[PDB]
Amino acid sequence: GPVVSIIRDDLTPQERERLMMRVRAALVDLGVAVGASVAFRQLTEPMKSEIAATVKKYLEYDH
Amino acid sequence: GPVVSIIRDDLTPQERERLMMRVRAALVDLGVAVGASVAFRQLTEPMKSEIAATVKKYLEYDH
Amino acid sequence: GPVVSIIRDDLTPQERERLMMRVRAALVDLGVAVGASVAFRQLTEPMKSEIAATVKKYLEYDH
Amino acid sequence: GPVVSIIRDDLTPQERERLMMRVRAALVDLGVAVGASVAFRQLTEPMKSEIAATVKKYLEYDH
Repeated sequence: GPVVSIIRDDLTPQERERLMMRVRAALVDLGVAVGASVAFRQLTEPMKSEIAATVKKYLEYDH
Repeated sequence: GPVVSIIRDDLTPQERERLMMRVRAALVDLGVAVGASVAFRQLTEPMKSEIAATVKKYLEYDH
Repeated sequence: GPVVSIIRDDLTPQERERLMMRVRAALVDLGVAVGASVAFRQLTEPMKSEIAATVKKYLEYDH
Repeated sequence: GPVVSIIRDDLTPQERERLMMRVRAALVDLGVAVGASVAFRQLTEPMKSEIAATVKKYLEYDH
């Protein structure tokens, strides 16, 4: 029953690639914004640490 | 000499806020993309570590 | 013959798959949006219940 | 002052509204797709239950 599989099946290769491409695009955009900030010397070390900790919290990366 | 100051002076409060708002916007977008990925269980621990390391490299955050 | 069947016949496998793919695509998009919301801690328990009840109402799922 | 707050502060009203609008838009799209499916009598009771359970799982709604 193909129709049941359409509702039930885990993410397809194309769907998984789409989700990961959104992560990649956000990472590129963050590098662009941070690259400009760092060039204008706008991020102190505590500010860098807070950005890094925010991202680790998003990732549920417990380090 | 106001005209000279317009070329020479360091970033104004408004310019600094604009640069930092772009960082914030990219951080929100990354949280949105990562939030969706983590919900679909798409990020393994090594993939999380690589994303975190990429951001630290952008930040020139040597930890 | 054939021309009458083209108007009268029930949905073909291809047409049924197209309809169910649109349901799947909307479910993925809802998981993406909800995944981001839940990551930013934006949905309280009553809000979750209201979203679930909305979907059950769409489905005509009387539970 | 301000620049630190731009990195640190919790989501603003505008940002919260944008996140919730994406949930609303996905819910409308799911109602559109399900509305078409139900009209063509394409969802059995078990299929409805599976869609509802998928959404509750997204929501982390433990009912």
